[PDB]
Amino acid sequence: PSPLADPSIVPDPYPVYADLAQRRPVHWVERLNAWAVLTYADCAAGLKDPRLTADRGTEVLAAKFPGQPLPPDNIFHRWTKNVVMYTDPPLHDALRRSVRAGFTRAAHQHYDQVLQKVAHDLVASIPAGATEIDAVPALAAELPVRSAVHAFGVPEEDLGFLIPRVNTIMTYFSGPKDQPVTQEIILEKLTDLHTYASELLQGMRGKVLPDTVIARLAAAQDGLTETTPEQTVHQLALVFIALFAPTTPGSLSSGTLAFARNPRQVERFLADQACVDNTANEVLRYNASNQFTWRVAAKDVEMGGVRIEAGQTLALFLGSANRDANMFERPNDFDLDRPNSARHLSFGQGVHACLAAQLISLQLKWFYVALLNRFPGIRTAGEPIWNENLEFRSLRSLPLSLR
Ligand code: HEM
Ligand SMILES: N[C@@H](Cc1c[nH]c2ccccc12)C(=O)O
Repeated sequence: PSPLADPSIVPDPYPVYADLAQRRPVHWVERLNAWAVLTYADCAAGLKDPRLTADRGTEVLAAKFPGQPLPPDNIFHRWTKNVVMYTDPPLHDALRRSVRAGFTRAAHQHYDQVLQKVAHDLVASIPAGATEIDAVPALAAELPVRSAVHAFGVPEEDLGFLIPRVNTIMTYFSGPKDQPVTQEIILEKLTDLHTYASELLQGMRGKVLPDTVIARLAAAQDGLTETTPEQTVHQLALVFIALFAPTTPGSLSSGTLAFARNPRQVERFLADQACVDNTANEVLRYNASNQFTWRVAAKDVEMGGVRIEAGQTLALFLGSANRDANMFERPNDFDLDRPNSARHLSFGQGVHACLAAQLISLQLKWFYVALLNRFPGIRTAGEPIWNENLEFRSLRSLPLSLR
């Protein structure tokens, strides 16, 4: 029976992952209804294997809410089948092209400057007399909200509608434990996000700041030719879920803990620009916020000495891959000088590689620039406490002393 279903692994899964990567690199996890895949080689290839489909909403819903299927007209199915995350090419590619305007090279030039300033302002807001802070609420949870506002364009006045709704939806992704919120309530909130997205574009909600992702997407709508207005609304709902997910806070807080525990890495960061430039990637490698991602077998595949049959579900453990010593020597070292940190799988790989990958790497870079030049002496001031979630793993508390 799999140690991956043991909630006690969440604060430090890596010794278990390393053991299983060696002995049981692909094996069954009954509480996921899926094959766990633990090695870098199998995860990286699996993400790019056309025999594995992204079309998995039915299967994953069956794993998480067995006995509660939904018909094709249901919001869950209409949403999953019309967003990039859960579609294969060709539809995937039409959907991804439809959001290009938010993510161009020129847009990222602008986002670079915004995120520099936003991170600057955050860190500069910490009062002079502060030696102690809980870096989760104060920083890790805060920066992504400020980025949502200033870079993505989510109206600040609408955050009270969005943040609790995305928190509720995200309980879908609670890993191999009981679902804390009923399916019925998740679907209500998913529906609410579609109503909000549609109304936002119509000008019935808040005011979207100019030159942000959402402003650029709004302006692109008249010229779209291969996708529908419903499809924009589905895609915006996915964007809000991703923007307010614990992914970005987890990356920020786990990287902050890494620096706090590895002061010589602070020294490296402050000495060498190449170590700044590698910070986002080494932070993302060190702890994947999304520790596993789902796939379904569209055809039979053989992985890790196991024949997986068409129709079976797979859990690709990105978090284990990232610490596989066969790819990353001394994988438990947080090392800014590591030469291949960019090879991490925290954003996935291939067709579905994170749409926001550069946005988030900018956010991380600028955060650590601001934080570590202000407070190079960061250290722990108590025990970091993790959320009870393997699937989207993040710190709930990170007590620090800043000097
Ligand atoms: C540190 C923060 C983040 C992490 C760790 C993360 C991670 C990931 C991962 C692992 C995937 C691929 C999943 C798979 O193929 O199974 C992905 C895809 C995606 N990400 Fe993110 N991401 C984050 C932030 C964001 C944000 C803020 C957005 C808002 C736009 C976003 C939008 C997306 C989209 C739309 C996809 C799907 C791309 C496609 O299917 O072509 N991500 N991300
Ligand atoms: N791992 C998710 C996809 C995903 C990646 N990043 C996310 C952020 C928020 C919600 C879901 C996602 C899945 O298999 O379904």
